Amino acid sequence: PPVDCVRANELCAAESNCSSRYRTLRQCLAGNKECQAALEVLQESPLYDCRCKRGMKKELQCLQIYWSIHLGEFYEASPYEPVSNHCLDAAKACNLNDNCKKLRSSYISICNREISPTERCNRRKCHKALRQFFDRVPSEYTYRMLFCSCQDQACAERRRQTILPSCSYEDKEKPNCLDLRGVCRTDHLCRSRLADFHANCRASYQTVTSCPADNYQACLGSYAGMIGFDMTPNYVDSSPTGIVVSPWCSCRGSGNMEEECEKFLRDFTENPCLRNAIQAFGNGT
Amino acid sequence: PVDCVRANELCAAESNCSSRYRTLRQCLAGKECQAALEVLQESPLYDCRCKRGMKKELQCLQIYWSIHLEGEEFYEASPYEPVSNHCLDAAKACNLNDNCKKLRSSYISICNREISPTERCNRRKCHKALRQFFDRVPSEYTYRMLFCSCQDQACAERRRQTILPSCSYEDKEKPNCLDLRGVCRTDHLCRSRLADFHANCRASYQTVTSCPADNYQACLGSYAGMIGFDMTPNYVDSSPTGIVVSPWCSCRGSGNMEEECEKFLRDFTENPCLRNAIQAFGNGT
Amino acid sequence: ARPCGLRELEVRVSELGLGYASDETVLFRYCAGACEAAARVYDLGLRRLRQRRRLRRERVRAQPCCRPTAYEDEVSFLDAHSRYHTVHELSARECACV
Amino acid sequence: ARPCGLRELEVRVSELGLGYASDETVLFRYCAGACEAAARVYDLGLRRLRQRRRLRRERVRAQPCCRPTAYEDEVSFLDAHSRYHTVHELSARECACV
Repeated sequence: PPVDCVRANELCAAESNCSSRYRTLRQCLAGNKECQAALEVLQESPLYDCRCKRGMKKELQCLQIYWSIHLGEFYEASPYEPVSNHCLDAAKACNLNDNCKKLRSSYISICNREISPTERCNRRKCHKALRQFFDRVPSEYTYRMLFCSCQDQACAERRRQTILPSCSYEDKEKPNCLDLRGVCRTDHLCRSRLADFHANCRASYQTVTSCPADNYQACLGSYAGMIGFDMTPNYVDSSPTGIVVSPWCSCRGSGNMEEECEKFLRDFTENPCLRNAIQAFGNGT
Repeated sequence: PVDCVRANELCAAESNCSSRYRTLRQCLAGKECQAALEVLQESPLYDCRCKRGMKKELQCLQIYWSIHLEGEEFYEASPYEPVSNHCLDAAKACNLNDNCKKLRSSYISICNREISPTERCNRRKCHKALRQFFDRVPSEYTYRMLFCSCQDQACAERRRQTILPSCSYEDKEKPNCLDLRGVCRTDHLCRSRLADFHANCRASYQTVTSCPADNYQACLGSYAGMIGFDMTPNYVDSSPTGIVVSPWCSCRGSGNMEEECEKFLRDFTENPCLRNAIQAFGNGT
Repeated sequence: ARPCGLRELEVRVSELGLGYASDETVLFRYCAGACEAAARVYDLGLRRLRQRRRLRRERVRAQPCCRPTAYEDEVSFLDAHSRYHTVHELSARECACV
Repeated sequence: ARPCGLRELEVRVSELGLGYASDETVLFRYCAGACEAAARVYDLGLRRLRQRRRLRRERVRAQPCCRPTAYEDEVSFLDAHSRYHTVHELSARECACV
């Protein structure tokens, strides 16, 4: 079994030549003759082709290692890639399960707590608790809440409120999407979750579902994996069937890169893969 | 002045003394010994004494008797430093005081618990709890129970029962008083308590009370201080006024000691000092 | 008769009379049942003294009670006006007869 | 109204109805008084569900109880037939509202 990045780094750090070659490559990539020689040595090490896993121990460290030696732009490869009111029903199933009820209430109470009149909540703490809910409660509970189908506005508003968007999603400023992307790519976790969403929800013109390998589950997981970061996506409104999800951003102020900004945003707003995966989940496919 | 436990610490620290005391301890029991004894009998260790209810009382007494060895006196010197019915009333005062109530109940419950049809109680444990009562409850409570005055048999029977004699006093065999004395003198505590009783309760023909220095309190304390040992004394019966106390022994089988045995027993049974002290306590003046 | 212990009931939070206009459900746990242990000597004494009017005319409990020894940390729900609420110690977690 | 706590009473052991023929006295301590704390949401919930006949018609305590949290270890006495007795946990030692 190939080794993950945390372990590969232990092995490299224990031998002075590898460690020095690694330090050199890291320095080269944070920007010749030595750089090329450093790359060549590391290609024979287990750092080359090392990967990470969602819910692993030291996920962040793994990702820091992965990106420190990654050679690179619109779509980055994922570090995780190996080589009747239905929303009310969903909330009931969650509250009747001890683990779901606890972790649900925990993010609700953290995200709903006002810090001051100019601070709706502790956003960082809120995001962290949302990550805990999606990582530690099975998807049979969490996806049923996030992706439930709706026929009226009260159901759709309940769905829109799942992540408590007033704290976790909305902000005083709505940045430009490419600026937000920029901010997301400076954080190791967000960057990786974005790249994993790009890999699993990228629309295909070849498959019946428009999803890669017709794999709805992997797309839904990667979508949910972005909740709790800079690029947290949500239902933009409480329309029942006219579902639009997006990060908290717009293509205003794009200038020369309006085309690229819009292309970026469309992977959320106008993506037949994501659309179809969300709809199939709610319908019982 | 300095007690025997402290006197021994000061000896154990000094070169010549500690050496002589290690010699004496190895001799006991066990010319070079006679020399060690003499030096220690001329050191200040020979003047050390003990106190009732002190910390490490037994150690103190072991030290004292290791150097206070001409032999087999009738009266040994004390190692201790000199200083409706009324019985129901005394039980009430004791049960309304938290500390007395606790320590009373503690001996009663231990002394009253049958072990088997052949063992009335754990006598050792009973005795120990009786000592705790007399040592850790003030005499204002304990003496009022032990020395209360009576006018009828119900009062006298309650007084007789204070120490729960069925367990602590009575036994299948009634030994000869000199044999009992012999056994008592092999135990450091009993031996010392008996010597203290002899020093404070021995009748005098020179004083108005017949007690030494007319000191009723010192006699009563020393009397009560023998409860919980081999020589435990008690009211021999439930006569209201005709008070007679004795250890559990007789002068049968004395032979040529009938004179010595009877003299020993009279210090309890026919002692105007002890008689007067017990009667004056109960009278309240 | 079932002895003192934890019971479970599915309830609509709006049924509870606590001011929450919500159609959400919670698992409400509570303590119920008979305390079946032998009568304490304390209680027998206290019942006798009470009957004899030796007490100073006061509320006295001379019998054990089935009551929670611990409570649920928190439960949350969304109401009809799209407001979230968190309630602390709504349900029992453990029971005992005291 | 005095709140939940320890009360004291001198009693003759023969008044207690526990079979001890003795003129000794004991300090009998017990728990009495009102539990005055604000009502729990648990109890308010439970009271409503009980009124609404939702609790399976069982015995439920929907109010705190003033009861002992600890008992006296032992107390002893001698009876009229010259026999000693020791009683365990006859008095309360500490009280709480639960």
